[PDB]
Amino acid sequence: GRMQMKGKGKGISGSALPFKRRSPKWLHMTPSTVVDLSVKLAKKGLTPSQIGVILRDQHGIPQVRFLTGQKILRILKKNGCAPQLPEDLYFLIKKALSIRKHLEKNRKDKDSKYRLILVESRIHRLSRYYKLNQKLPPKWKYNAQTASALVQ
Amino acid sequence: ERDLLNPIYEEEKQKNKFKRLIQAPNSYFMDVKCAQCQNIQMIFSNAQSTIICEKCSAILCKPTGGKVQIQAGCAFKIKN
Amino acid sequence: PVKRRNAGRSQKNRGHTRTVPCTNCGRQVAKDKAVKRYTVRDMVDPSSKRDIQQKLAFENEKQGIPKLYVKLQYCISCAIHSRVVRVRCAEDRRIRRPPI
Amino acid sequence: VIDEVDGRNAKTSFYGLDITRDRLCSMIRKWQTLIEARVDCKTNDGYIIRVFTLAFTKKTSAGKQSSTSTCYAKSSQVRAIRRKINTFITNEAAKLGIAEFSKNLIGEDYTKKIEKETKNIFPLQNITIRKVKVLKRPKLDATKIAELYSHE
RNA sequence: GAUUAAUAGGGACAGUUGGGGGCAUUAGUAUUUAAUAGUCAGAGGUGAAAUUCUUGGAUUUAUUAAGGACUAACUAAUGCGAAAGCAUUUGCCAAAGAUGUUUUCAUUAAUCAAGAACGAAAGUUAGGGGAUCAAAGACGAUCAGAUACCGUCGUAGUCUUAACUAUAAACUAUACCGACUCGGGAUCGGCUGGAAUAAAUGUCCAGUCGGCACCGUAUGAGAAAUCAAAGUCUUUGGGUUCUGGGGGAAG
Ligand SMILES: [Mg+2]
Ligand SMILES: [Mg+2]
Ligand SMILES: [Mg+2]
Ligand SMILES: [Mg+2]
Ligand SMILES: [Mg+2]
Ligand SMILES: [Mg+2]
Ligand SMILES: [Mg+2]
Ligand SMILES: [Mg+2]
Ligand SMILES: [Mg+2]
Ligand SMILES: [Mg+2]
Ligand SMILES: [Mg+2]
Ligand SMILES: [Mg+2]
Ligand SMILES: [Mg+2]
Ligand SMILES: [Zn+2]
Ligand SMILES: [Zn+2]
Repeated sequence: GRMQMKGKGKGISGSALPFKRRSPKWLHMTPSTVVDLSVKLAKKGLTPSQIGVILRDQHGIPQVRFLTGQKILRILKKNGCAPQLPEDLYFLIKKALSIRKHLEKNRKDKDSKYRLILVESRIHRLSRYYKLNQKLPPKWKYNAQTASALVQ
Repeated sequence: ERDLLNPIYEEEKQKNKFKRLIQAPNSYFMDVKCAQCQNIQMIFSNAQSTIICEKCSAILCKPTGGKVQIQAGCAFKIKN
Repeated sequence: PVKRRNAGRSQKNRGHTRTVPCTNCGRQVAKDKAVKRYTVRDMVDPSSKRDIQQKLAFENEKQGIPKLYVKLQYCISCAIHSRVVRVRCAEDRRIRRPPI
Repeated sequence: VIDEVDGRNAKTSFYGLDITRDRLCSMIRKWQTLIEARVDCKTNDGYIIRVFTLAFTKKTSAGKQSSTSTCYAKSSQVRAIRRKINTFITNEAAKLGIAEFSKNLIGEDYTKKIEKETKNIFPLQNITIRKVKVLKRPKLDATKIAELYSHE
């Protein structure tokens, strides 16, 4: 299953959403207060996902959308703090670059060259998606040098 | 004797969370009382990284692998 | 006609295993494939033992003559010829922990 | 090693420590992990020594160790065990003279202590000092070679 | 005015796990050689032997040193890696699975002509290096003949920088993603409870997720050997690349 690992890649990491869609009974936070916290965290430069984690561990908010009705990114969009490049793609490029970095120096390292090939492959593969779905500028390309100056 | 439609509780509890009928999670949320300043906070069962109580800044929980380590004299109750 | 399911070597979950020279000949053999027996023998014929144990200067020896430790590794041609291992019927062929 | 000739009899100073083949292959068993730990230390006596330590995985579970009764310790646990043994030795080395150090080394003191450090990480059996080498030995003044002789 | 949120997939994060990779470090005997001490007449090698080495003192003994390799024993129906392959210490660099998630994205996925990254060994080019073995070669022996099996030597090679080369019985001779069909212990990595103690990176017990396998068994398959897939095929259709059509000629 796990993408681009043929043969044995296949296993199940967890998350399982409970049945109750209604927010939990012990939870006393107004959806507005939540949107406030999430936006504060956001302006502090966090990720929709990282925000999710923070709200869940510290703040007793299990699922933000079952509280608000808006998923985290949509909230970020309406309220104007927006993560210009999708967190998703962002990390993939950060990675491909860390591999660039390490690889320019150790030029005899073959595994890391191959890993890079894989990661860049995924990056293009995500680009197509975010392009056809209008989440990325149409002429936007990942190059070594272009993407290195691209907010990553 | 077995019925797929009325599976037995003690069995489903034993099964992996994805292999149950309702596909229900194993995590909880807990109210935790700081040993020092006696503040109550909410903590996710498998919570990531570390938690410090907001009043006195002392350490409540430590991260692992799905367990959180409640540190020292911090008392807790599961919320449900 | 696959003869063994094992195919003779204990190796799975890897491409390659280190090669060992055979004790008897020195032929390179796979470390999985090799017939390996660990030997703890005594350096000396029991009679010879009597003779020596008479003459041992330090009386504080209780079994105070060392054993000889050998890790013996045979290629197949050798361990067959040399009878360390021998031909068995199809059914017995798969028997795993046999001795005494 | 002979530091001195006095009157038809040759005085000797410390040179090395070691082990019989027997007492080694005695201790080597299949189905446990063989730990080995090498250290480099200075005496205040002015000596540089290299100590090799040997240790084995101790089975607790109460069966006869076998193909079934596998005893291995995780490689990481091994590493922590090295780090700990090694550290302790360098400490107990810097504070002692070579007389002291050798006396302690030959005997069973260090084995006791080492088991006590090690046990958290993993229970160990027949801790041993496999060998000692003397890297760099100062020449002995008449004084210290007299103080080495000092016999009761 | 935004369907769920796939026991779909990507991403985040948390404690781990590994003989995965790249740099540095570092050890260890061993082979070979040298030095310094010793002692002497034989060492080697074989089925016997002979080539060899030996009084200029070999083999042998003790202590050092030089120089290239190599990681024993622990070492396993154990682990990792896409495969080739990967086993000494420590430090650094980037990478990875599985598990854990009441985190986020929301079909982003499967397979794949083009086109690309790898790819044992041997071999090739330009420098290094050269201890061990060792194609070619030189010799001994064996033999009717040995340009062979054995022995004494020995070059290229073996190791290394930069480069080529693209091949193996590169083997589970078994395509990849996905369902579903028996039973049982054990094993490696996570997690979840429980128990004992000398109270822990350790034991045991019961769960479970993922690995490598094994042992029974099939009123399932097969020409059989056999196969928990090589089953759910004339009761013939889940998705997708590849390959074969008597033997030689002939890769
Ligand atoms: Mg799956
Ligand atoms: Mg192979
Ligand atoms: Mg165990
Ligand atoms: Mg050396
Ligand atoms: Mg292992
Ligand atoms: Mg050359
Ligand atoms: Mg003749
Ligand atoms: Mg030779
Ligand atoms: Mg536990
Ligand atoms: Mg058929
Ligand atoms: Mg039949
Ligand atoms: Mg079977
Ligand atoms: Mg058909
Ligand atoms: Zn507090
Ligand atoms: Zn042999």
